[PDB]
Amino acid sequence: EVPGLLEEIKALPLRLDEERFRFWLQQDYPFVEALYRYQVGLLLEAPQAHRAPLVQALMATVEELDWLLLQGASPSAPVHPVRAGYIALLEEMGRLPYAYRVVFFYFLNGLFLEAWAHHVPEEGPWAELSQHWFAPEFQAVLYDLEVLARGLWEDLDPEVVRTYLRRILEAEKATWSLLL
Amino acid sequence: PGLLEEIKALPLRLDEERFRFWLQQDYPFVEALYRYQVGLLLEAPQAHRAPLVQALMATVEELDWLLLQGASPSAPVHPVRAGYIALLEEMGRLPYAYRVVFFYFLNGLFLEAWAHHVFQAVLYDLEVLARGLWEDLDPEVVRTYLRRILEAEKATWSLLL
Repeated sequence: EVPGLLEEIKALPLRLDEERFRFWLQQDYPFVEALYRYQVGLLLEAPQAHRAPLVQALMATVEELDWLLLQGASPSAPVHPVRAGYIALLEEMGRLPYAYRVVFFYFLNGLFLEAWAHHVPEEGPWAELSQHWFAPEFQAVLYDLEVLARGLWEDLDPEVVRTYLRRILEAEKATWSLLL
Repeated sequence: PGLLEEIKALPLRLDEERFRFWLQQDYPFVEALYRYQVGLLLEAPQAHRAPLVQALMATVEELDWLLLQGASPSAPVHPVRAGYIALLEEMGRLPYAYRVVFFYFLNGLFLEAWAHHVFQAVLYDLEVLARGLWEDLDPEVVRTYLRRILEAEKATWSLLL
């Protein structure tokens, strides 16, 4: 956390609408599939001691793709350039060393939860929705991921973490602004 | 095509200590099955994922277990196992359809021989998947590999002779 970008996304003058939001969720399929790919790449390098949490996270991503399918999504469909650039970001981070990727995967999730909790109302039908998009053990797994990233963090160029963290926040700001 | 039968017999020395040892040096193989399984997820369609990630999870757990009662992650691999790990790695270079079928066959096989000489819902899901893909694959390619697999499993249990 360095610094201001997060508060930006939050400050967004968004107008949450059921149908309008539902569409926004369905248009995230290409990105969730990319996340799944990225996650599989972690399991390919993941040491034994790290596997348990990563396999649980994959499980959640998979179920999420099922939920989007049953919710109208279509794997084969034009991807908004904003989401396409975000998808390339993941693949790009897929190139980085294992340790970097796991810290970034942790960051990504933490950021997803943060942005959602702020903009998505808790009250009515939104509660139901939110309690479908996030797996029950999302935050349980997240904690296990934090513990991993917290150790992996140790020795890795903090300036490299910044350039990428900043771009991830930017890609997030772009995908949320599509709700303006 | 009858190779299973040969495995079934094997007047194996069912000693405990000899078995605990035989189990301990199975980590490399199981670690190989792990990589083999991650390779399945890297090509598996959204409809096959659920049962696959479930099996992967089982393998991970199986590894932690092997770690409990000994088993050295870093340890010279018995040539027979080494050869089997080589089989998997080769089968890993095959099309996805053949790999899921072969993966299903492998587990049903392990369970087979283990029940004779010595989760099940996941095996059920693998059954459905594999069986549905068994349709189109070339019977010749599945013939040679299935045979290799049986020979590999025969060689490994024969270490208990």
